[PDB]
Amino acid sequence: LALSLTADQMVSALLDAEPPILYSEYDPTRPFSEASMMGLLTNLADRELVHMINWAKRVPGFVDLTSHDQVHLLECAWLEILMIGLVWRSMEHPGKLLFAPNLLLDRNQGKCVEGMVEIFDMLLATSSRFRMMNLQGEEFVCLKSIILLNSGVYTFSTLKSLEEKDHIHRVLDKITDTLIHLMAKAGLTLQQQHQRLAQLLLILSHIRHMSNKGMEHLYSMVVPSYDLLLEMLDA
Amino acid sequence: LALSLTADQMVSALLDAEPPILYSEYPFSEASMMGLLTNLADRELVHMINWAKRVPGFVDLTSHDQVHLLECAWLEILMIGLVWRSMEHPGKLLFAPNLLLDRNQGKCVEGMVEIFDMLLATSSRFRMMNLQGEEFVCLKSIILLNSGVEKDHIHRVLDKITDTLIHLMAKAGLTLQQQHQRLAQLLLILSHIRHMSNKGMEHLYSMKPSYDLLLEMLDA
Ligand SMILES: Oc1ccc2c(c1)O[C@H](c1ccc(OCCN3CC(CF)C3)cc1)C1=C2CCOc2cc(O)ccc21
Ligand SMILES: Oc1ccc2c(c1)O[C@H](c1ccc(OCCN3CC(CF)C3)cc1)C1=C2CCOc2cc(O)ccc21
Repeated sequence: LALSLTADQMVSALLDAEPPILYSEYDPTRPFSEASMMGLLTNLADRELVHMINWAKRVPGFVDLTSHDQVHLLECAWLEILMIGLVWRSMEHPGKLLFAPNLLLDRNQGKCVEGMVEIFDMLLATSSRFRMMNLQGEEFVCLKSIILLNSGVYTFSTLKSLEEKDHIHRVLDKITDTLIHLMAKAGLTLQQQHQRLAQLLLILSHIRHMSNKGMEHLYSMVVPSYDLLLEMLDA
Repeated sequence: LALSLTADQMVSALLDAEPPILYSEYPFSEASMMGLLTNLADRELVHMINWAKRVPGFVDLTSHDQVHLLECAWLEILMIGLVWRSMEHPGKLLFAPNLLLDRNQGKCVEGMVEIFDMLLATSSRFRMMNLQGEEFVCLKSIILLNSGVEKDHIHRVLDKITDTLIHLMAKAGLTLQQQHQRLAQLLLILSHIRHMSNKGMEHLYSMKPSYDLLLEMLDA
């Protein structure tokens, strides 16, 4: 039962599910070329993908879905989930993106790739906004799980798929309750609780925009197949 | 003035700024569907600039900031308006009252059948939620101010529209649990709306607004 958990239990599951922080390929030729930077970043994302699937299976409600729909959700969300992880890692490094512990890149180093400096500016801006809002890890892991579930749910049809959508909205309602509980426990007024909830959820639309602009720039210079995701889930 | 508004003043202001539903101009099946939709889009744009000026707090921003917000939000604003008025026509998109299209007519343009399916799903989602017209106008204003984001003024105004949405839900008679849940349900659709807008721009660069263009329109 996924919809049985209390708000306090839900936070433990999400924090226990959290994937590890990984390193980039140790000691590349620095400084980077456009080819070598895209090599290291690609190397990192593909290794992070494996821990995202293991994370995804531990997110309450996800394993209850069919395998086909689990792939669909991850196929829509995987870049947004990498991006918010980056933005979260970066928080306490103003003007810098912490891709890995050994790969802290400032704004000016995005220039190497060309077109990329646009994407860096957007990722940095999101991290500034999180620093402005004083985003907490309990709130952060809740927003990641909302991205995983929400960002592919609209494209689903029979009585099976109707229940599958309804189930997802029920878990999304559960994660909303869990976000508000944390804000109430922290001692914000109801007016502030609602105001903060809205501000957090409106940042997910900017993350989607960053994801799309990111996908376009990646095709400008591969993207994860249905078979790779299914293989990683069952095995 | 904008920061001092009550929920009813905000809603009534947004309902009275609401632009009109226009028509496509075409008469046999001579058609050319893309130019027909572009003719519509361009005429709708002109009403959007005047709708934007009547949104509380927007006029208090510098005309540099007003152009940046509309440059980012124009296509989402057209889409939510299309999706809102398609609500009572499952399977069809009501571009104009004389231009109601089904998903087979979406295949008339190469690539757009993908975009059609997302727009019908958004409409399908609005129907399943019983999205109300007071909530609809609030969400358009949110899209205008959010997609681009002096900066703290914008966030102060967005906090008022959150207060407004919650007031309408409480007025409607929702429990506190249902209020904050329904708020989240509406604001998470904006993420899907943004995604559709990004897909639409890419699709339009296969077929077919500048910084100058929007600034020129805003002054008059
Ligand atoms: O031009 C770029 C635009 C955006 C990015 C970027 C480059 O660098 C990486 C990247 C991402 C995906 C990718 O995927 C390539 C396709 N792989 C192959 C398939 C698995 F086999 C998925 C290759 C490289 C990257 C971003 C966005 C910022 O957020 C990140 C956060 C992370 O934690 C890790 C990486 C990124
Ligand atoms: O491939 C397409 C992808 C998306 C659309 C579409 C075609 O049809 C029109 C469209 C939009 C803009 C455009 O452009 C207007 C002109 N350009 C030049 C610049 C100055 F105005 C903008 C030309 C055509 C359209 C959509 C999205 C669905 O929502 C709509 C709602 C409306 O109320 C009106 C139009 C649309």
